[PDB]
Amino acid sequence: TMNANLYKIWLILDPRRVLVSIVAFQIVLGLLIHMIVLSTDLNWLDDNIPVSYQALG
Amino acid sequence: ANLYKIWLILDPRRVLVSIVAFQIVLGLLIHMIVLSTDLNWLDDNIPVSYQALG
Amino acid sequence: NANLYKIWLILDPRRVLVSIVAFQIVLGLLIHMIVLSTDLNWLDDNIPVSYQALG
Amino acid sequence: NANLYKIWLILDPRRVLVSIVAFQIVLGLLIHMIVLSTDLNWLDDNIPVSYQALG
Amino acid sequence: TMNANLYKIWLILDPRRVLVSIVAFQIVLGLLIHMIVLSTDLNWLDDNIPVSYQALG
Amino acid sequence: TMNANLYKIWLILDPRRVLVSIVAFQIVLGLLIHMIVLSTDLNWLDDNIPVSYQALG
Amino acid sequence: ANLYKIWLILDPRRVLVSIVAFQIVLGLLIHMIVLSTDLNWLDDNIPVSYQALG
Amino acid sequence: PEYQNIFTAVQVRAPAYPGVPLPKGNLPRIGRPIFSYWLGKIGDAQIGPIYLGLTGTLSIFFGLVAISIIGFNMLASVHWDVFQFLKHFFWLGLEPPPPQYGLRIPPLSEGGWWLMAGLFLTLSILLWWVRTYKRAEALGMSQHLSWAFAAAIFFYLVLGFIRPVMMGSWAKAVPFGIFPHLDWTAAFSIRYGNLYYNPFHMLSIAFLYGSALLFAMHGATILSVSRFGGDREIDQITHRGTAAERAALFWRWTMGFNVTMESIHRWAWWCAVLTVITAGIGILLSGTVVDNWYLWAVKHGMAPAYPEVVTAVNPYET
Amino acid sequence: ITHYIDAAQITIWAFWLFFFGLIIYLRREDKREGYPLDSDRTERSGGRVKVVGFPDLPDPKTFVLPHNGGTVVAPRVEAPVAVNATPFSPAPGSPLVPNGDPMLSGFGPAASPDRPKHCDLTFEGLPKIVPMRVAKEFSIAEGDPDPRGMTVVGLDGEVAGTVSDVWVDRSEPQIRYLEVEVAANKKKVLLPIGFSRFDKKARKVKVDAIKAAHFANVPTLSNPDQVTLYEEDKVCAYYAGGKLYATAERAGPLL
Amino acid sequence: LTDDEAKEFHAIFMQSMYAWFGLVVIAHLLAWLYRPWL
Amino acid sequence: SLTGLTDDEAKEFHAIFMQSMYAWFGLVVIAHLLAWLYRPWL
Amino acid sequence: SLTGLTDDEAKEFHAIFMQSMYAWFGLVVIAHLLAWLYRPWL
Amino acid sequence: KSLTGLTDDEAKEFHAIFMQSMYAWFGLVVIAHLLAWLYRPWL
Amino acid sequence: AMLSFEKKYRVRGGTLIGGDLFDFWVGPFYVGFFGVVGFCFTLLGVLLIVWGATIGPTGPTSDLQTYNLWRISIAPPDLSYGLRMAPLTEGGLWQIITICAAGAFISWALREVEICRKLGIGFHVPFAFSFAIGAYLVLVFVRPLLMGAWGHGFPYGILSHLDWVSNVGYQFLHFHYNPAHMLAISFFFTNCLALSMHGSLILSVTNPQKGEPVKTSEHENTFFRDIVGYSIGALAIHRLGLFLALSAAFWSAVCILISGPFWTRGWPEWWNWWLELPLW
Ligand SMILES: CCCCCCCCCCCCCCCCCC(=O)OC[C@H](COP(=O)([O-])OCC(O)COP(=O)([O-])OC[C@@H](COC(=O)CCCCCCCCCCCCCCCCC)OC(=O)CCCCCCCCCCCCCCCCC)OC(=O)CCCCCCCCCCCCCCCCC
Ligand code: BCL
Ligand code: BCL
Ligand code: BCL
Ligand code: BCL
Ligand SMILES: CC[C@H]1c2cc3[nH]c4c(c3C)C(=O)[C@H](C(=O)OC)c4c3nc(cc4[nH]c(cc(n2)[C@@H]1C)c(C(C)=O)c4C)[C@@H](C)[C@@H]3CCC(=O)OC/C=C(\C)CCC[C@H](C)CCC[C@H](C)CCCC(C)C
Ligand SMILES: COC(C)(C)C/C=C/C(C)=C/C=C/C(C)=C/C=C/C(C)=C/C=C\C=C(C)\C=C\C=C(C)\C=C\C=C(C)\C=C\CC(C)(C)OC
Ligand SMILES: [Ca+2]
Ligand SMILES: [Ca+2]
Ligand SMILES: [Ca+2]
Ligand SMILES: [Ca+2]
Ligand SMILES: [Ca+2]
Ligand SMILES: [Ca+2]
Ligand SMILES: [Ca+2]
Ligand SMILES: [Ca+2]
Ligand SMILES: [Fe+3]
Repeated sequence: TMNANLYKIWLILDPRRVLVSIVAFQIVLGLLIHMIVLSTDLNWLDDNIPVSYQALG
Repeated sequence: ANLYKIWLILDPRRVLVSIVAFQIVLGLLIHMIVLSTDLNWLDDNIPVSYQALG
Repeated sequence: NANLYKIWLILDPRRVLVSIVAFQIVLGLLIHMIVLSTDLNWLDDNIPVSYQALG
Repeated sequence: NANLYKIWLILDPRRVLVSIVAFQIVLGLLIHMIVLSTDLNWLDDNIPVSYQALG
Repeated sequence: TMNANLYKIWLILDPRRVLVSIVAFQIVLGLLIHMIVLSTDLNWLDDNIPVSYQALG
Repeated sequence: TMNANLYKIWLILDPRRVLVSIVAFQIVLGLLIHMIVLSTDLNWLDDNIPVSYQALG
Repeated sequence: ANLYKIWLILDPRRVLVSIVAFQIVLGLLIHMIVLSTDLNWLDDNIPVSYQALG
Repeated sequence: PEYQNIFTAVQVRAPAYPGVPLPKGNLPRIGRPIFSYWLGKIGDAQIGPIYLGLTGTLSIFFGLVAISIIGFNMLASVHWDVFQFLKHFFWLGLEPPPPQYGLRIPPLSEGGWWLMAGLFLTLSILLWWVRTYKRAEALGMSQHLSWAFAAAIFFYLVLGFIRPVMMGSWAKAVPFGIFPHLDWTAAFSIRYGNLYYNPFHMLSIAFLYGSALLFAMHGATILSVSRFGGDREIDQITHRGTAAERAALFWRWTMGFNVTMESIHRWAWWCAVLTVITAGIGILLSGTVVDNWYLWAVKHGMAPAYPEVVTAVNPYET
Repeated sequence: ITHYIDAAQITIWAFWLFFFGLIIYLRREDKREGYPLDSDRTERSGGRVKVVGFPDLPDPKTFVLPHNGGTVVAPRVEAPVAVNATPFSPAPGSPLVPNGDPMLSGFGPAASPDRPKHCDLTFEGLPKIVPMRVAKEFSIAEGDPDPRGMTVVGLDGEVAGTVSDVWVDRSEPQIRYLEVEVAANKKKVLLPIGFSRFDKKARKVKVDAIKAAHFANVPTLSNPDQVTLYEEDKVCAYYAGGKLYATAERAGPLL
Repeated sequence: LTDDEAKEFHAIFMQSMYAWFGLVVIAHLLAWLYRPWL
Repeated sequence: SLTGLTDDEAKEFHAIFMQSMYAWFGLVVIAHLLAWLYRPWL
Repeated sequence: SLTGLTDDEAKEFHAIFMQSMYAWFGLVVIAHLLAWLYRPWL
Repeated sequence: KSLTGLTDDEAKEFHAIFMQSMYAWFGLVVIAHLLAWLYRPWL
Repeated sequence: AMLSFEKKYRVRGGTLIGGDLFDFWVGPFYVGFFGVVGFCFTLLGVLLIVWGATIGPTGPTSDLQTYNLWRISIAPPDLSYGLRMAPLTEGGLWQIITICAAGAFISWALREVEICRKLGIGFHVPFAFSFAIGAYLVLVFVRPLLMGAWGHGFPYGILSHLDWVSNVGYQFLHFHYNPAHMLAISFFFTNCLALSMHGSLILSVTNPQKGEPVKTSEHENTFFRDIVGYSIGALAIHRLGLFLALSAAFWSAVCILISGPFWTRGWPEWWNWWLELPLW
């Protein structure tokens, strides 16, 4: 249910600064989520899957 | 009924940017608070613990 | 009082509103944190169950 | 006194109102915390029940 | 045993600043003395009178 | 499934300035990702593979 | 094919100095990384321990 | 490159300024002013003249007596041996009376000299306080310096006088000596269970750091706009110039807000003054109210907890 | 007996009350210049809405100037002053671009307020900042070179002129400006000490701020024997504009 | 603000505040039924 | 005369101020009665 | 007005604001339902 | 006389490229999580 | 919003990196290239600090995890990891946050350089801020590097880092005798005196006694000549204050840099070179 005049948001919010804000936030957010996930049981690098490489050698 | 007149007092642009900033901060805060607790869905070994496989 | 409306000739309506919103949001966060710091904590009470025990 | 009203000829009503409001909120927050640091504490008194035990 | 021309003090000291200062001084002194009294045997908040409410639960 | 007028982004962001920002971001991202991976079981420097060279001496 | 046009928009001289400064740091960085691992070639007592010769 | 306005490259000279005339009742100033070329590289080349009335004369006399009583006892403590006095100078001190004497005047041979040095330095400082007040009065200036000085005197008084009296013993005051007064500082923290956990110690640190923060900011800001006459803060305050405008915008653009040319000196004034206010309160509460700051911090829920990786059996329990 | 509340805890809370009151005091003092703020909310509100933040502005204080110089008030209503620039983009938060030749635009680092058209005074009431020709009691400190007769060079090493006199502070003795007789037009212009490096062995004053040819447009003094506050700021701002405007490379960026 | 403008703001401000207080009351009745604290 | 308000405006502001403050004090009294019934502290 | 918006402009922004806010709250309710179904916390 | 300087047509034009570009980004996000959910389901 | 005199200074250009791409303000803040970069480092670092608080030292379910403001602590790795990267949950989180902080700090200073370029002012403030950055980097980079492990860095916790300071200090028995530490403290103390002296004098001459006009430069010089027989001058007092504050920071860095890398015994025993001189 998007409003027909939602495009008018760019009459209030500046494109370049909005674009910069989105890119910056998402990079920070993507880096954060990876480091959150890595610091849990969901960790995909040290799970010795498919094999452990410090054990193998 | 005349609640629309709020935009004659408070700047619509300033309200919008404030809501977006507040909601993102509150949203991040609540995830972290819940994650500090028993409700944590990342470290609950549900559906299984993947480190116990290796 | 009947003339209580005249307070908005004394205090800026715009500023009062913004002050109420800011105060209330901070007060609401403060009260939750206080309650969560007490026996009343509803997040770590293992109710209805402990989900970490389920794993 | 009958002319005590003339105090609003010497003190700015706008400043006095805001100062009272600010003082009352701070006093209210301060007093609640003082009482929370005494035997009168009503949040962690396990009355009616301790919610961390019942769970 | 008061003077009749004592009212002339308000020709010397600013009455607005005197009243404001009195209000400030009285509010602070009141906070101080309560805490002084609180930190003595006269302490009325944590004295378990009429009862101890933590011992009640 | 791109937008055929995606090139118009260079009418909003200065193209020569974006190049410098991308290159230095990528160098710092590469540094971060190596460090992170080096902190894990996938570590290729301290894995004694093919051999441990400290045990040779 | 038009990659040389990069030097019409970025000043060649400071690109050079950035590269030189970057390379020297990276070179120091990589050695200190290598030295802090099993590949360390200074304290590996290869071909011999010169201290043990005492 | 550019001129940084750190050193005066070209000094000029004019006949020495005798000072703003003072009202009747002030004594004439004394001294023939001289010029130092090398002081003139970093600041004002004029040295002197000086004002010296009864207050400052009495102050200096008390202060010279106090300083000499200290030095005499230092020299006596290496048996007049001047070479050993120089060898051990940083270690020597004049020691407070033993605890057995309480607050009573102790014997000349065992603490009387400390109490006399403490009395007369204290009177010397109090008279110096009056001097700072009088010199401003004679110039028609407000009393900001003497108010800030009083805050420092407060802290000084708490360390050596107020707390020892409250604790009933001169033995709890500070010895006069370089390294000896450092011993006192460390021993005080040990005795009272780690001063890091004293919340007024924490505040005092915040304000001491803030003073260096604020003077670095302000010192650097003014030199960067001194090309616009920004060091002339009187006329920048009454008649805002581009110096004061550019300074505020540098900070507004950096951290989102800014002050004025006048009000930065209020921030600076309060930051410095609060350093010694909180320090006095912190010491005033130590021993008198709180005996172990760590356990006080434990009690109010502040002390960090760590995984146990070392631990020791208490032989007093066994 | 035992109590949770103790005097250390009471006192530290009392400090926070004092401290936050102090912070609001200080923030009020901070708003005696530059406020209320120029915003696009005040434009669209037709001036109904003044942007001042929190806390609000203090009641005005008065500065009484010596020698019957008048009264200064703070805060004060200041007339808007036109900006000699046009926006780089119409979007809020965009910089502006100086009109015309940037050196002469009075915009950016070339900008300055309109200070009073009178001379700062000594305690005794004389013009404070004056050339050594007028304050004949001044001399150069022994050991340092006399700048008079030194050659003034611009950022590109070209000869801009000769030092024709030295302007000193009579209240607190120091050089504040060098007087430069500009070769190109034979006008005498002030040069702030803040923009001057001495090369003593060469007897040259180096000015990195502007080119030799830029000296022709240093703002001129209405009266050659004194300098008004107004003229002091216009002079200093013109040199400062060169820091950003005097060459193309100075616009940036590095990369 | 004019006199008529102040009455209009006051009427809308009071209904809005009482409405906000209504949500506050509902939240506490829900909280009291789930976890009474006195 | 020193704050700007007229003598009538001060009588009118005082009247509303006193009724407002008495109303606030009334709320304060109600809360302390409720507090005394739930948890008498003297 | 204090915002510069006309009476008709405030009605228009209000309609889009309220429409967007209700939509956002609808997403919030859906998320708390899924979270309640997966891991009830009360 | 808009606040951003954009005309009405430009806002529409920017909005259409912005919406299309954001959906493509979110689409990649969905694919990443589908792959992640297939590889390592976390609920 | 802008200061009422600000608009005439908001000039285009003067960037070091970025040019027109990021050359804009966000409210009062100038952004620019180092504004964008610094914001990312900062938000990441802050959010990773909060995540470390969320999981605590041994997981979010343990009794050691806490959001108590004084007790939150994110700690560096064990010394056994040397100069390598530890696992995120074993100090690696601290290691990433440190790099964010350094990047956040250095980006802040370079942004300041761009602001100075816009305003045509001297570069003293970013230059002075570099001393604070250097001290942070001595603490987390140079000194750990010279001793061979990032774990010699201090932990990021409001009270826990005071425990670090305490235990590092007492490794040298009586840290008060560190000569660079004594010198640095003298600068810290002298700076505070000088700051109170400067603040007082400016406020006292611009706010004189009632009925008095604003006082003059002649009053300022006379006033301290009357008290101490010397006046340094209104320019030089700002020179002095910057020198004292920067000297305090520099000798701080020196005093911790020599504690471990260049001295391992008690600090009092260092003074035995003095005691053992063949004069006495
Ligand atoms: C045991 C002690 C041993 C001490 C030994 C000392 C030896 C010397 C002994 C002799 C002492 C003589 C004292 C002076 C004599 C008379 C001087 C004089 O000329 O008077 C006329 C003098 C001048 O008149 P004027 O017309 O104002 O002239 C001013 C000029 O025009 C120019 O004025 P201006 O425009 O610059 O303005 C002046 C300035 C005024 O500043 C000062 O002059 C004094 C500076 C303070 C110095 C003391 C430090 C205070 C420490 C407090 C922290 C303690 C912690 C606990 C907190 C408790 C408080 C709650 O304005 C401000 O800075 C405003 C300050 C606002 C205060 C903080 C704001 C918040 C207050 C609370 C807010 C509400 C709370 C709840 C809020 C809720 C919401 C958050 O009268 C004054 O108004 C100024 C008063 C200052 C003089 C007395 C106070 C300072 C001197 C004593 C300091 C002692 C320090 C020791 C502290 C101990 C620890 C607690
Ligand atoms: C078990 C867990 C899974 C896993 C689960 C997921 C999931 C689930 C997701 C990711 C996502 C990402 N993962 Mg992962 N991830 C794993 C392991 C890894 C590892 C690793 C070392 O192990 C790495 C390096 C990555 C890397 C990445 C990124 C490619 C991506 C986040 C990009 C981002 O935030 O952009 C920040 C965003 C922006 C900048 C905005 C969008 C950019 C658009 C395309 C256009 C911008 C161009 C603009 C003009 C210029 C930009 C340059 C600027 C100058 C800076 N994954 C493992 C195997 N990963 C996300 C993803 O792929 O997103 C689609 C995602 O949803
Ligand atoms: C068991 C507990 C559940 C859980 C319970 C909840 C609940 C309950 C809610 C969320 C919500 C959110 N969760 Mg969660 N969440 C879980 C796991 C995760 C994980 C993870 C790594 O495991 C991540 C990254 C997230 C991330 C998020 C966000 C997508 C969203 C908050 C956005 C916000 O702050 O808006 C602030 C920003 C704005 C208001 C800006 C304006 C709107 C813009 C234009 C759109 C932004 C994108 C939007 C959020 C689309 C996502 C909707 C999806 C249906 C989730 N969840 C677990 C599995 N999560 C909230 C949500 O979806 O709200 C609707 C919410 O209420
Ligand atoms: C047993 C204890 C209960 C509990 C007891 C209470 C009580 C009691 C109250 C709240 C209130 C609120 N709680 Mg709680 N709360 C619980 C758990 C949570 C959790 C969580 C992670 O578990 C969260 C995030 C919240 C969040 C919230 C907010 C939605 C709300 C306060 C917002 C505010 O301050 O507005 C300040 C903002 C403004 C004044 C802005 C202007 C108003 C605007 C127009 C309305 C905004 C949206 C509105 C708040 C939506 C919800 C009302 C519904 C009744 C839910 N609760 C637990 C389960 N909660 C308060 C509330 O709902 O008030 C009505 C309240 O009084
Ligand atoms: C045993 C101890 C009691 C207790 C003893 C008391 C006592 C006794 C009093 C309060 C008062 C208050 N308590 Mg309590 N309080 C308890 C538990 C709580 C808890 C909690 C999480 O447990 C909370 C959040 C509160 C909250 C509050 C506020 C509603 C109120 C202070 C407002 C104020 O400062 O005004 C400052 C703001 C202003 C002056 C602004 C102007 C007033 C405006 C116009 C009115 C705003 C709405 C008003 C606050 C509504 C409340 C009145 C009702 C009669 C309750 N109480 C426990 C159960 N509380 C006070 C009170 O009700 O005051 C009447 C009071 O005297
Ligand atoms: C060199 C002399 C002194 C000095 C000067 C100095 N500092 C300065 C400046 C100057 C000249 C600035 O221009 C600059 C400024 O803009 O001030 C307003 C700054 C500044 N000095 C600051 C702080 C400060 N300076 C300090 C010290 C000093 N600064 C000196 C002693 C200290 C001390 C002693 O501890 C601190 C607390 C800031 C107010 C500001 C720099 C602001 C900044 O860089 O912002 C970007 C970063 C953030 C907003 C937060 C980043 C968060 C990180 C990514 C994560 C956190 C990691 C951190 C290591 C955790 C620490 C945790 C525990 C220790 C609690
Ligand atoms: C031989 O030497 C000559 C004569 C040539 C001169 C040389 C002198 C030298 C070299 C002196 C060296 C001095 C040094 C190195 C001093 C170092 C001092 C330090 C570091 C002191 C630090 C702190 C001291 C403090 C804080 C002391 C405070 C003491 C107080 C406040 C004591 C007050 C006592 C009072 C008010 C006593 C009152 C007595 C009553 C009234 C109670 O009597 C009953
Ligand atoms: Ca794997
Ligand atoms: Ca899971
Ligand atoms: Ca629960
Ligand atoms: Ca209860
Ligand atoms: Ca009782
Ligand atoms: Ca390998
Ligand atoms: Ca080898
Ligand atoms: Ca001793
Ligand atoms: Fe200054």
